[PDB]
Amino acid sequence: NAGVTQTPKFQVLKTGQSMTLQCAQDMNHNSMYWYRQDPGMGLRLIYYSASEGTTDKGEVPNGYNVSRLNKREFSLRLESAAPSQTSVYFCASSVWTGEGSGELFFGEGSRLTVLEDLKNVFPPEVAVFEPSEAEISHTQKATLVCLATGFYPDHVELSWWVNGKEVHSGVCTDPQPLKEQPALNDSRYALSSRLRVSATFWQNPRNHFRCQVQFYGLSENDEWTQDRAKPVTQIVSAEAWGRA
Amino acid sequence: GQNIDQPTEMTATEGAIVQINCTYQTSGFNGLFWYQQHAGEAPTFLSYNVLDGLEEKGRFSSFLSRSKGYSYLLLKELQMKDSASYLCAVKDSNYQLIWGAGTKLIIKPDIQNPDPAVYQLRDSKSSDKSVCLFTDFDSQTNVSQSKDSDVYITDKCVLDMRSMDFKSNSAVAWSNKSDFACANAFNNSIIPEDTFFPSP
Amino acid sequence: IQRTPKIQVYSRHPAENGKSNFLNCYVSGFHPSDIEVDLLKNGERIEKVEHSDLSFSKDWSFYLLYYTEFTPTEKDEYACRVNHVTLSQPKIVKWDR
Amino acid sequence: MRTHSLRYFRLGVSDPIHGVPEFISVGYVDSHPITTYDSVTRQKEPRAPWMAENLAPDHWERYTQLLRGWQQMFKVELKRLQRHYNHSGSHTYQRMIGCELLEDGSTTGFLQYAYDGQDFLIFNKDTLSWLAVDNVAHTIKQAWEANQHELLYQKNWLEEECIAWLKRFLEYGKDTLQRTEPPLVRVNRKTALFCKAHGFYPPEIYMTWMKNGEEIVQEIDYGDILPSGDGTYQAWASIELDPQSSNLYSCHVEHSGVHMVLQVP
Ligand SMILES: [Cl-]
Ligand code: NA
Repeated sequence: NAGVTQTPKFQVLKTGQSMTLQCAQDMNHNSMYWYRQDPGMGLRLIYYSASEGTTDKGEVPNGYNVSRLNKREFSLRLESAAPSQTSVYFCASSVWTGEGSGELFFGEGSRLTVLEDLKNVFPPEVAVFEPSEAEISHTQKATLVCLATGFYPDHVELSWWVNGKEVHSGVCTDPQPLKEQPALNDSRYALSSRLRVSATFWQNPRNHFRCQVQFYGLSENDEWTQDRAKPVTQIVSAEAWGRA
Repeated sequence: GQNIDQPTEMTATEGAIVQINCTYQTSGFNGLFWYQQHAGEAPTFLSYNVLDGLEEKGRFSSFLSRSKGYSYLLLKELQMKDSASYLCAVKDSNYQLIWGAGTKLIIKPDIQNPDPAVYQLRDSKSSDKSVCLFTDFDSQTNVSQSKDSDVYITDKCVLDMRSMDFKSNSAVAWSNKSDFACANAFNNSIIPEDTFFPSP
Repeated sequence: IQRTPKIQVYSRHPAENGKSNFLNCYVSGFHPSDIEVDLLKNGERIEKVEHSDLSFSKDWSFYLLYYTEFTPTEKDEYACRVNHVTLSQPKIVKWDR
Repeated sequence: MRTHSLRYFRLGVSDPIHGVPEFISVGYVDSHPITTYDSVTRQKEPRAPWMAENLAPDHWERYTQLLRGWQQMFKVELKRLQRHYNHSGSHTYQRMIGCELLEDGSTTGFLQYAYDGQDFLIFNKDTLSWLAVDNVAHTIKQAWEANQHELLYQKNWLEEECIAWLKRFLEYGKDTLQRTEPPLVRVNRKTALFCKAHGFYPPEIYMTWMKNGEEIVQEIDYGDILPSGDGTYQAWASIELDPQSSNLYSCHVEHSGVHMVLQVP
């Protein structure tokens, strides 16, 4: 009952590296699809599979191949990744062929960034800033701010944790990151988030707040030659405590 | 060539009605789809039209005119959760989908009691940054990007305090420069005349 | 319900001795689609015999045309032999000129 | 122009003899095959030269993929029918879809299914419903009618898309489909009078016998319009002679807006 399951959610690649995106559907659907989505244009079909046992090219097949392994699975292969294949990839399926009124069901997407050199990859710095006492006295509310700065590529997931449990009420995280140097194509990014609570809740000294950022970066088999630390996939966090 | 056109972006107010247009020129016609796609999420199916007329589904309706090659998606009683991109797509004579580039729908919340203010957050001992928060302003206010390369200003964000049924806009500015101060952080924006600046 | 084939044997053009022609066997109205058709020359199966692809009728039955080039004479007798699941034995239909 | 039609058939066989395809699909314009596909070739191919010359490889490649999918759907649907009928052995499933563009400019559109060569489900694109012939079809009717969007889709395809395809193919094959070859007609006696026509195109023709200027269809033996093999057709009609009274017999043939009368002396 999972629908369309595709992996991985995030991936960084060096030019020339190989990669396979996986997709499975458990809806007993017959037709499956691989799309890429890029800013400023509609979804573009890469390859599709109208039924088990057949596949064919879409609109942009060059640089890709597919395998309809069985009725459930439709994998997408990048044999030699190129920077132009930086994109968000969506797998989709429908009950029968594109012929008829039937809609598409989409997977969660896979965000790929292909780089000439991995020396542009950076994890975020994460810092938490405690609420202004003027805000507390003027509004009876307290806004904490988390800043995740200097990261590249834009493969992050920020979460707030209050008393050891993740929260989403009272949270707003920027929907898009900020380019720290907007003129540069490979600019590192910044992301801000706010958590707003009542002054009473902030003033309980037992309450503890944490901003947490999951960064998706390099793995063991990625080669590293820089003097700084290898920017592997990792969690970076910062905390604050309530003030009586 | 086969083409499908929809506006890049639309902005409307919470509680109001918005109409998203889609025009298409295709080699044959086998139906028009609307999909919703929240930021960072998968598109999900909203509606299908293939004959002329209007079809309703909750707060959403979809209209089609085959002779005009035109469809709209009608959203009534807008809520913040309707903030998303809306994608129109048409099946051609060979049942191939042609996708529009999507319309980003931005919703302005209704701020009942605006209390615009710029607050200085407390420093972190682990960061050299000074952080300022512009908050509680009415949704007509626009937050401009910084014109200092060492000052960073994020766009406004709508936060919902569900317990109190309270929404507020906010933007953050920060810098590690010595002359950065919250009194000047948002100088490139047109901010309300009554914006509260607490004394340093 | 299975439908037996109608079998009609005829020449492309009005037949004249010593003049090259085509002998046609049009088999139609049958269901299901498996069928066997042979053209006979004095009772012997003709070897160079062609046929259209299986064809579909609006009433869900099928039809086919079998043909071969031939020059009719006064002595040679021609026929069409058809077998189908609805037929106990192969049915023979002589060309009556 | 006169009336023309486009139709596509599908045939599915549940337990075919080895070598015989489980699935075949053929398209027609009027009486001319235009396209073919089966589960052995797994390719959609032209069956008329004016189709091959006017449709680019991307057309055949795309519909080849769709037909591979349609082939699988047909097998699944036939499997479901034979299970609900509780039938053993080999059974057949058939589909026909298409449209007609009539001389006066009006159109028709049709979609129907058959099991073992008998009507099974018939689409009504005006009431947007399926006519079921028995309880097995009634079960399918309920499922298909629960998908309202698919009914609307089929109405649009039959009324708009199908007619557009037909006009496109009629232009491709205009030298074949829009020509006229008049019949050559002759009478003889074998007692009965035979009126025979050959060499004509299109195949639509009306032959009859009149006695003293009056027509009695129940006294006439009508022959089928048959393909001659060279692209033209032949037909005949016969009537038996009254040896007890004198009567004037005449064969009347109407073809492509021309009427012919052959008076028998
Ligand atoms: Cl009924
Ligand atoms: Na390729």
